[PDB]
Amino acid sequence: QGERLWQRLMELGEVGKQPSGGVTRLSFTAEERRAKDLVASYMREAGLFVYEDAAGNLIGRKEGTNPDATVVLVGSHLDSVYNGGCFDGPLGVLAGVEVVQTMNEHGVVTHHPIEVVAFTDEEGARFRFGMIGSRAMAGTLPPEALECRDAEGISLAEAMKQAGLDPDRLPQAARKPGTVKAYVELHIEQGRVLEETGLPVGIVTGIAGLIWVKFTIEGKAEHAGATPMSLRRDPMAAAAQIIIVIEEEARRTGTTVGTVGQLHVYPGGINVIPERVEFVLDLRDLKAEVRDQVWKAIAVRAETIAKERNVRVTTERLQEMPPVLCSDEVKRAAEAACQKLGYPSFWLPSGAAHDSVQLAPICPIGMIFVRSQDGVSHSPAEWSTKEDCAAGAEVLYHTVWQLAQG
Amino acid sequence: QGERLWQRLMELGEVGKQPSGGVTRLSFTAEERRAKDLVASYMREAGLFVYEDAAGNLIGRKEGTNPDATVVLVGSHLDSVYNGGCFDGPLGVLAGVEVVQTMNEHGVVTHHPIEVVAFTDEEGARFRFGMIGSRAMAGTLPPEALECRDAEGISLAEAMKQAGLDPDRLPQAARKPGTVKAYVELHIEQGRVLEETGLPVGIVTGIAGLIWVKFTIEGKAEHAGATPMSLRRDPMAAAAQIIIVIEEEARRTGTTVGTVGQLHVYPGGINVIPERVEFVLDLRDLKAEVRDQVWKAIAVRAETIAKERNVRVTTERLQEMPPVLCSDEVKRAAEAACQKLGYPSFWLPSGAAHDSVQLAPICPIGMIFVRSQDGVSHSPAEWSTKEDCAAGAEVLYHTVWQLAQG
Ligand SMILES: C[As](C)(=O)[O-]
Ligand SMILES: [Co+2]
Ligand SMILES: [Co+2]
Repeated sequence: QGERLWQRLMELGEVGKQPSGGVTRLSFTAEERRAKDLVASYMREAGLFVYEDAAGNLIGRKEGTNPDATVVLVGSHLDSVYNGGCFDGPLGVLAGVEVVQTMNEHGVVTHHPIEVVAFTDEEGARFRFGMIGSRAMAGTLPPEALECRDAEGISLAEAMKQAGLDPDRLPQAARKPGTVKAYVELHIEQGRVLEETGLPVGIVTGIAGLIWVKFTIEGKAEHAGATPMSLRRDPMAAAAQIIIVIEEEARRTGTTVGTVGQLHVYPGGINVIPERVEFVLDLRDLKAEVRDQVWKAIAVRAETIAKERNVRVTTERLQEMPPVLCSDEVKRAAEAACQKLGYPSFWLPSGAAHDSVQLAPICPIGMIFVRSQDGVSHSPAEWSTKEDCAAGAEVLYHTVWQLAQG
Repeated sequence: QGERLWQRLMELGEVGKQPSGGVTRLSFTAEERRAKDLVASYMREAGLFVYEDAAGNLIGRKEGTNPDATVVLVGSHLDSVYNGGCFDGPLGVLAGVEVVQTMNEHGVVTHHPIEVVAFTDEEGARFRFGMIGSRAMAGTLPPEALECRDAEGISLAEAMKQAGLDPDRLPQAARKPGTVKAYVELHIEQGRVLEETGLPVGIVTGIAGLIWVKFTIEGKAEHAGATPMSLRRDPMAAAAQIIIVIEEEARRTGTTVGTVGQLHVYPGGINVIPERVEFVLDLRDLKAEVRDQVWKAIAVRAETIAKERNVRVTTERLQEMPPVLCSDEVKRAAEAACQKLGYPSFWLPSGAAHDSVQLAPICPIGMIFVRSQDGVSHSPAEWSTKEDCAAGAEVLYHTVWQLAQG
């Protein structure tokens, strides 16, 4: 049941496998190269036409009955984070291949052509800049990104150069709007929503909007013994209260996620009230108006907490990504796909960002989620079951088939 | 009186004066010598018998009317930390000298002899070991610290031989529980309590008792975007609430202070709900029982929160120290000193230990604090006003006077 797909996942999982069992494949390395060629051999087996674009993106084309028809794109990525799993990335790609090759084996024809794409560098690990391949196909790679360097200090442009890739030709990788019918990506959930409901497959409603705000809280460093409670300007105590406000305000909507996952304290002694505490709100929600409305509540409540406790709080916005709603054509297709196959229709937002987010400016997008065991992602523990991947490939298949009809 | 004290503080404040801004006066060095010879010189001018003990403490005796009577001790320290102010230490030693000399110049004799003392190495900067002098006199100088080594690697013992002080003749510095009637020290507050009250002076009640307890809070590391508020098990959020609780409970008594001044998050990512948080609670009160009561109250609420949030909290006592009170005899004396001069008496704990702690076994002890500008200390920003200093010294005068009566 979903053998070929599972066998390919296990096999690809060997490429850059660590002693941990996890994987590490950075862009523009021999390992991702080995991976790209391995996936490419699966693309040939499926009867696809194989090429790489100007951004290093790997593509398999299956012609439709109208060579001039607009393209249905299915992909995901091959690169990983450092000690990553072997499902985040390849599921989408390998299921993509699985979908077309099934079609060719059973002599199934489609009006539109279907391209399976493995995008260059979604996770962003090597140059700390993410989603290089998909921005490129979308035509929104900033030249600021070419100047990013890795640990060994080689720049993206330099890496690209070494790889045979003239950064000058990067615009050639772009697809113009209206050459693409749509884009669909099968991905593991990366959370426990689906495992908690007890279902293998969900439909993505969209990719949540995001904000990173850095909180800097300034007080007065002072010896603990010397400083009565009534006199203090304790910014760690201030931080603790704000972190609670964050939780209260994210819980309130039923829809939002809010997290403080990093927090530095200055100076950092056991017996010293801190001078400064810095931390970063990670705050997301599918409706931007809700996200910001949530942020306003945190801001207003923080402002008073500041004045009450005689400390200074400045915030800075580090990153903003607007939400991307999934399209009705893709969603309606995945729903039909499930009903046909006897799966319940389960809707859910994608908290994390994906290559799909970078394709919205140029075509309608959509996504399908596969149950994630214990929600684990980006580590060796990452696991989706063979049958669950099977479930997701059937749906993908029937979602792609629909979209590629006239 | 007032002016003579000030001129001396400055004269002395030049002795280890660093282009850095502060004072570096480490024990058994050329800079210490220059500083004792200097104060020794003021002492000789005061009309005192002057000597150094076998630990290098500097004594100026004003003979009492009963030469056999018990000795009233009056001191502080001449040495410093690396980039220190010129009031921490001197103020006491120079104010003490001011007292006796003012007495001599006026017609003043007291039943008990008075000795001004300058303790060698209270800050402990040279050897990781502090209160060498005061311990030596109290009889509690461990033979293990003869082994303690310099940054240049010289051993305490070798530094004393160098200064021509026989380490074997150390026990001779000691004095009986009988030998000494009382000990008083005038010190800068080293805190803002007097500043915010509006007062130049105050009477130290003791040092608080102290516990350090490590909390380790464990939940589940998961994707911050993909995990809904209603599924996560967030150790930071939990920790934040324990930290608030710490504050709520130290505030409740009026007398307790509780401090979190370091906080480690694991793994550390802006988009990762943490797996673990670790922080250390510094908790202090003058009455042990009353702090012990605050720890129970914290610990229980912590447990209650652990259970509610489904996370794991493990507490761990790192260190425990008892309070040490200042004796009523000295306290009554300072009390009387303030009433005589028209100063309201104001009580406060000292944040730090001083030479007087090391004196508690052998006699009644007490201290007087003077207002510190902005609480700042142990740096060159360290400042006390001429007026404030005079005020302290005048209070010290009549304190010493009352304690020297038969
Ligand atoms: C790039 As992500 C794992 O924060 O959506
Ligand atoms: Co991914
Ligand atoms: Co001192």
